[PDB]
Amino acid sequence: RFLKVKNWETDVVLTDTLHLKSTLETGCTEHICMGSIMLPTKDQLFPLAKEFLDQYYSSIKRFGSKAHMDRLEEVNKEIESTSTYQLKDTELIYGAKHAWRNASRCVGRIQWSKLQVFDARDCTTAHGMFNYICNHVKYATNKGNLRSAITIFPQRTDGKHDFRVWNSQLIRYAGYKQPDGSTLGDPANVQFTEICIQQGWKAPRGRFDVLPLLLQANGNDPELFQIPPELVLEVPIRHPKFDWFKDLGLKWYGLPAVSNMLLEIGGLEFSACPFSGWYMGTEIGVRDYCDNSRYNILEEVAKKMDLDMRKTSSLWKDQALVEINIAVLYSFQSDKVTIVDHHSATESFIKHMENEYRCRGGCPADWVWIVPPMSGSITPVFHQEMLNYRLTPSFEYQPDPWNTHVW
Amino acid sequence: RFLKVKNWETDVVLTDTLHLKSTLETGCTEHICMGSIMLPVRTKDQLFPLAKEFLDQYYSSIKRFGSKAHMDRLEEVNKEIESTSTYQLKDTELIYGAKHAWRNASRCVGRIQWSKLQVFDARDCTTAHGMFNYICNHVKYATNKGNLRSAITIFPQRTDGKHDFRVWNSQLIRYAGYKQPDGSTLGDPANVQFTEICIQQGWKAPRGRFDVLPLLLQANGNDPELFQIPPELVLEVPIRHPKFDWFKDLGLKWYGLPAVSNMLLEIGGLEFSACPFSGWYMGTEIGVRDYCDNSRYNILEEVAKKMDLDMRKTSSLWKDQALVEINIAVLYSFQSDKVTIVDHHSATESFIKHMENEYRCRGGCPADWVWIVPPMSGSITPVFHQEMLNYRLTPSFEYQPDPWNTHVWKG
Ligand code: HEM
Ligand code: HEM
Ligand SMILES: Nc1ccc2ccc(CNc3cccc(F)c3)cc2n1
Ligand SMILES: Nc1ccc2ccc(CNc3cccc(F)c3)cc2n1
Ligand SMILES: C[C@H](O)[C@H](O)[C@H]1CNc2nc(N)[nH]c(=O)c2N1
Ligand SMILES: C[C@H](O)[C@H](O)[C@H]1CNc2nc(N)[nH]c(=O)c2N1
Ligand SMILES: [Zn+2]
Repeated sequence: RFLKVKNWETDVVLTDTLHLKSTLETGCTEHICMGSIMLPTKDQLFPLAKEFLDQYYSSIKRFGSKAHMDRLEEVNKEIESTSTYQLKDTELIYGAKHAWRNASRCVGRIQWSKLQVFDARDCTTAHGMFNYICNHVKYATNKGNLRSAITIFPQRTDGKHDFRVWNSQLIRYAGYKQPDGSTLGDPANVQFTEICIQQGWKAPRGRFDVLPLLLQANGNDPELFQIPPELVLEVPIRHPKFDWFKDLGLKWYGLPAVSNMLLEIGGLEFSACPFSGWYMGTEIGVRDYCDNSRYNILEEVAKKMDLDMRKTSSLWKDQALVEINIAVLYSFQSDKVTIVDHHSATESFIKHMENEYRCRGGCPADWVWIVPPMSGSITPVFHQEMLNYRLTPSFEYQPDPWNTHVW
Repeated sequence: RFLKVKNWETDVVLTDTLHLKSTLETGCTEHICMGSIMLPVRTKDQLFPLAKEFLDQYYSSIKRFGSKAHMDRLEEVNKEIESTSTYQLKDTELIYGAKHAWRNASRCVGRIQWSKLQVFDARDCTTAHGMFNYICNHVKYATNKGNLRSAITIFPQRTDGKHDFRVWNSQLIRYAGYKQPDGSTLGDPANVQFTEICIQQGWKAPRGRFDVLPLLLQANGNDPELFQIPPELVLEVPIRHPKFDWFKDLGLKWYGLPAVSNMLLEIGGLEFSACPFSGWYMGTEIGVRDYCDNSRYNILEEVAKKMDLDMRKTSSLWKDQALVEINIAVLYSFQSDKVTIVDHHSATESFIKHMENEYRCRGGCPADWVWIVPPMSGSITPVFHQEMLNYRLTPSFEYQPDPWNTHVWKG
């Protein structure tokens, strides 16, 4: 019941008690592990609020206090009365920082307590949402010196008045299906680049067109807004050796801002809560650039390197994969835009695990996601045993709006 | 109950029913996943159902389920158990069990080869000397002058746990590790503790960077004995790089035959504590883990220095770069010497095909994603994007405690 994790590279053993506070489920059973599966009323609400408020008041060392008991009382009243309740700004901030702290798939959590929270709960319209999002983007971008932020739109009420950002990230590149049959731009966003035009967007049919925001306020039809280009920081990608690299025509945006997730605090559901940090270099160079179902530029880059692409045994994909990732990092760094390499970030995570085990008694972590998509075993996390479990507050996945929107 | 796995690269969805025939536990619960934990004397009481379960499996495979031959064999085994408290497998059953243990090995990317396993029945063995002979023959057969063949040699099953056959080596062929007084290590740091035991057991160590360890062999629960594998039987490959001529001068070589000797084979409740098995290497095993792990030979530094890389900032990816060339060198050297080896791209690609075939013909293929995905270049192999289900089927290979920790010394 009191669990240990061993690091096989350093013999360091940590003991995990935190997992016993776990409330949600994993998909796994004693008979089968689903560790590699990508996505496995008034009554419900007060215990949920209670547990949250209890951990909140314990964190400020006022567990079992007047204010504590009073707040529980006050929240208990408001639920009984209104069937929902509203968070204090203090609780909202604590809640958000903690959903990030608890995101078992996030390698970047060492920075969890340094989140800028923007309370956008007074928002009523898509234009309103657009305004808050532009403010978020400008604030987080910070001329290249990136700062983590989240902007929180009103909480779900009856699932009819939902606030939703339809973009999966605030900033993504368009992708267009061709008569040629191939794909121009980012193939991940073909369907979204369609719905944008299917709702009125005028695509400049390019390779790296910044997609328009599709914003849904109070469960209404979504509206298209173009983010001011001067707010979208992009990095042209060159290699610190191969000057043919610039010719490839590649760039990427500085601000990774995940916008499709659902933030759950004390039972309350924030369906629109776009958040942003900064990139680990592999996200762009390994996944965004070299994934088969993405920009898949491996074959081209290898050719330009004149590699023996005849046999897989030459490891030409590996060679190029490395150079590509060297270039992403080099471009960002030279352009003074925040980025972290997978070595630095994984090392930071181990230190953070150490810290969390020490000061909190554990740190939930999904090894399948924490290990970088390249050079896995030359990073410390590879040899780190991890325990995966779900704590609240949390970020959860949620259905794509176009499958759900009661139009 | 049906279960589905999706490949996010190809959108291929598959349906698992095989997980239903799963008995053993995972370590996971509804409230915690222990998917990245490395490792999470038996009565007749529970022996009959394990025997029966196995024999039912066996007679279905040969399409004789419920036949008279099936029934009599159940009766035969039942009788032998209540009379003797254990039982003996037929040759046919032993061969079936060993192959299926491999087929069920959820952490093995090489399972496409599962049905082509050479089973050596060493159950008539009685002494360490006999064990040495059987192993010598295994090594020679499997090695096959560089054209490697999968084999497993099976020594007598456990009885009371006091007469165990064990091979004390973790692999039949492995290099010595020596701790120096200055704290540096000479050779393979993975094998320091085992090297010490050997030395204490009377081994005269050459103390070089690539000394082949002697076999330490335990028969019938007696104290282990030291044997030197004939060097002519140990096939080795000098590591060079196709473009880098300074690479030969690094002084590296590796042995051709990966032959794991410390696992336990379970078949119908029977426990085979000595069952060394061998296949061939995937390049990354040597090139990534054996050479470049910090806790191993750890040559990244020296290789990177010789390539003149920027080693001042980690963001130069010098480690990543040096890692690739080292793995290129391993593949190149092995192929150049006509010693069987497989690259991680070929191996994972073949595994996806095997896995798909298994879902179709068997209703599933248990797979441990954490182990199946190669330790470099993960997402540029098809297994990375492949959802998998992990569950335990028998027959199976299991871990077991190191013998020096449990052994009662005779003297
Ligand atoms: C500040 C620097 C940050 C870095 C370097 C970072 C890094 C990463 C990486 C590499 C992943 C793997 C995702 C993938 O490969 O597709 C990830 C996932 C994730 N991150 Fe972080 N992150 C950062 C900030 C944040 C912030 C500010 C939040 C929330 C407020 C957050 C929450 C999450 C969540 C919930 C996931 C998993 C999402 C899912 O399940 O799909 N991260 N992060
Ligand atoms: C024939 C070519 C083979 C290849 C290329 C291959 C490949 C691999 C690799 C790369 C691993 C991961 C081990 C690590 O990274 O440390 C593994 C694990 C494993 N292999 Fe295979 N293998 C082969 C044959 C065999 C055979 C013949 C058997 C048994 C008869 C076997 C049984 C296992 C088992 C039980 C594991 C899991 C070990 C553990 O849990 O520690 N393999 N294999
Ligand atoms: N660098 C970062 C920072 C935060 C992240 C949060 C989530 C994810 C997961 N990727 C993701 C999830 C949903 C939509 C999407 F477009 C990407 C990656 C991150 N990557
Ligand atoms: N190429 C192969 C073939 C079979 C294998 C079987 C097991 C393992 C796991 N590694 C291992 C297990 C026990 C001792 C040891 F030294 C290595 C790797 C394999 N690697
Ligand atoms: C913690 C984790 O279980 C451990 O480091 C694993 C990771 N995956 C692995 N995968 C393979 N193939 N071989 C290994 O030794 C390991 N080590
Ligand atoms: C099948 C598997 O769950 C899927 O490909 C995962 C593997 N690990 C990952 N890890 C990260 N960081 N991001 C991902 O998208 C994925 N994809
Ligand atoms: Zn699990």
